[PDB]
Formats: sequence, structure tokens, C-alpha cells
Amino acid sequence: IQDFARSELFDRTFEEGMQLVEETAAYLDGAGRHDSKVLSRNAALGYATESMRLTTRLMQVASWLLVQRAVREGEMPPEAACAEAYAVEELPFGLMNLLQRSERLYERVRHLDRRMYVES
Amino acid sequence: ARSELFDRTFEEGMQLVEETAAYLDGAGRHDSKVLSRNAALGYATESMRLTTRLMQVASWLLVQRAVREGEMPPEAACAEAYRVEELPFGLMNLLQRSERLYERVRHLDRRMYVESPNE
Repeated sequence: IQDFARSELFDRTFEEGMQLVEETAAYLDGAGRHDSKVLSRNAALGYATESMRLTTRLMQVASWLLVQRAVREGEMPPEAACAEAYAVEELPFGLMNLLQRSERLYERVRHLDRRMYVES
Repeated sequence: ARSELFDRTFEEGMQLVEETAAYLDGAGRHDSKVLSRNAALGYATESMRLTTRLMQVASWLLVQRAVREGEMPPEAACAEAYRVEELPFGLMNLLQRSERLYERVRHLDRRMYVESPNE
């Protein structure tokens, strides 16, 4: 019943989660700023709302990975986490990439979340 | 984000999560089973209010924690993580401890990320 028996994979998807967050904050406060301020207004409004979706999505993943790590270290009980979460767009190259990486990271976590807690 | 002495609120958060998980899974079941159908429904609905509030704080505490340990960048924490009566004795205590922990962290969250030009 216990299992969670975390390693190898988790351990891999944790590294993906943390690197994505580091590259996002570096982009949004760096190149993304200059990428967005040379857009048209409709493209910038699109950049604005899609930046929010990116950071929110990563917040869920970061929160998930850190809690599951806290459970793996024994800081949090294995039983706590059993309720715990789970239009025209021509955007810049950098934002578009991080958004596609975050989507692949999200469902990678969601599938891991279901096999880890929803099963069977 | 010097956020030391938030160790106290960190230790408080992690203990309450631990006590909640011990209660809802131990003595809380007996408090639920020997209870009227409507109050048992109040037990279930408020325990979910409790556990979702604690994951909110637990997730905040750690993400702070990772920021403090340099696992996550400080630039992160932005727009990121912010915020019938008859009930068993054990549940009431955890709810009221969570209400105090939440206001403790919400005050802490505001002084770390929205204060500066206030008030």
C-alpha cells in the first residue's frame, strides 16, 4: 500500500521541473522582455496571458515535485497528499518553446500522479 | 527573502500536516463513524477545507524553502503562490491551528512580495 518507492523516474522528472522553472524566469526577466516589447499589441496581450499560464502551470508542477520529495525524505507523511491537487496566437520563439516543454512536463507529472495515487 | 526565523512557521506547518494526517487516518475516523449523518457530512466537508488549506501552505513553505536553498530562483515567487456547527474536538483544533497558520503565512507572504510601498 506504501509504495511510493521513488527513484529513477521521479528523480528524472524532478530535474526537468526545476530546470524548466529556472529557464522560464531567466527568459521572462531577460530575453522575453525584449521579445515582447517589439510585438504588436494583440501579440503582446497574447504574450501576457500565455506567460501567466506558463508560470501557473510550472507552479503546480514545482509544488507537486517538492511535496513528493518532502514525502520521500519523511518530512511529510505518505498519507498526506491523497487529496493534494494534481484564438490567433503568433508568439515568440522562446515563449513558444517553454510552453511546449511545460505541457510535456505537465502530463508527464499527471500520469505519474495517477499511477502513484489514483491506481487502482 | 532572508526568511530565517520562518523556520518556526515552517516547523509549525510541517507538524500540523503530520498531526492532521495522523488524526484523519486514526482517531478522526472513530469521531466520524460515531456521529450523525449531517454532522459526519460536516466532518467530511471541513476536513477537505482543512487538508486543501494545509497543502496550500505546505507548498508555499517548501517553495520558499527551495528558493532559500537555491533550488528555485527568487524571481519565481511572483504571481506564483499567495492565497451544522457540532464538530469533533480533534478536528476543531486542527482547523483553528490551520486558520492561525494561514494568517501567519499570508502575513509573511505579503511582507516578502507585496510590501515596500506600503502603507
